[PDB]
Formats: sequence, structure tokens, C-alpha cells
Amino acid sequence: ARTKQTAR
Amino acid sequence: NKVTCLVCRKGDNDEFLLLCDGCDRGCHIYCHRPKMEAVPEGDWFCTVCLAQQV
Ligand SMILES: [Zn+2]
Ligand SMILES: [Zn+2]
Repeated sequence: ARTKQTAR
Repeated sequence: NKVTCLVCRKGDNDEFLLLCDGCDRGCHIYCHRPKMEAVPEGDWFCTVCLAQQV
């Protein structure tokens, strides 16, 4: 699972 | 873009803010119950996405 930081 | 947490509705602390693998919804790991101490390495689906499963 990816976070809002790792996606942005 | 600015996703927000389903529980607390804030978009802060990006590092802890899990994204749903099935939609554009989010949850802080620290808002999750039961206890989620880390970001899971596998897929993760929010409760709205669980509702659509069979
Ligand atoms: Zn939250
Ligand atoms: Zn979802």
C-alpha cells in the first residue's frame, strides 16, 4: 500500500 | 491532489495517510481501528470498497 506522500 | 482521511477528514501527515487501492479515499494509519502500526506492503482497500466485493 502507498501513502499520500509516496504518491505525491 | 489532496486526499483526506475517512475518519478525521484532515489531509495532514501525508506520511501516515494510507490510500485505498480501489478508490480515491484515504485513512491515517493512526486513525484506523483496529490498530495499524505501519503502512502495509500489500494491497489495502477502504470500507466502501469492501462493500462492493463479493
Ligand atoms: Zn485521520
Ligand atoms: Zn476504496
